Amino acid sequence: ISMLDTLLYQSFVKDYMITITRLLLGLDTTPGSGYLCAMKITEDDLWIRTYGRLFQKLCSSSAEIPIGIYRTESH
Amino acid sequence: VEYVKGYPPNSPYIGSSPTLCHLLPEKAPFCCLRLDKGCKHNSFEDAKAYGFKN
Amino acid sequence: WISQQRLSLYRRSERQELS
Repeated sequence: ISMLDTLLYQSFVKDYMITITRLLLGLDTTPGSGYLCAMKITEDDLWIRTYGRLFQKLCSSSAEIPIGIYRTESH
Repeated sequence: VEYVKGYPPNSPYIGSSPTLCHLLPEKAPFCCLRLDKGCKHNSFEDAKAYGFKN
Repeated sequence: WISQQRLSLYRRSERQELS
């Protein structure tokens, strides 16, 4: 719970910060809004190698924008 | 069973955010929510007996 | 249902929610 306590302290400088956080979470969903999804890069998706070229296919075909990536290395 | 998109009728608190959530067509009874004791509707004791896809 | 239902809940004020 203490990890997102920082959210409220950041909200002083940034008024938007609370509203934009809840739109990502999918609580305060307005009509023109988005949501977080998870596209797993399988053996078929290795066709694309870089994150820059992944940005092309997602943006051009289905109008999606990526925030980041979640890796699972063997170690 | 089919699903219908709609805002959930009973919000447990006042200042709550309404959203479309794939609601059930029929409003289910309180007995069918429980797994442990299979009531006169779908007598299943454990969760594996339901046969959950995904 | 889709178009009319979404915009109605967004513009809905606090007094309209409580009613």
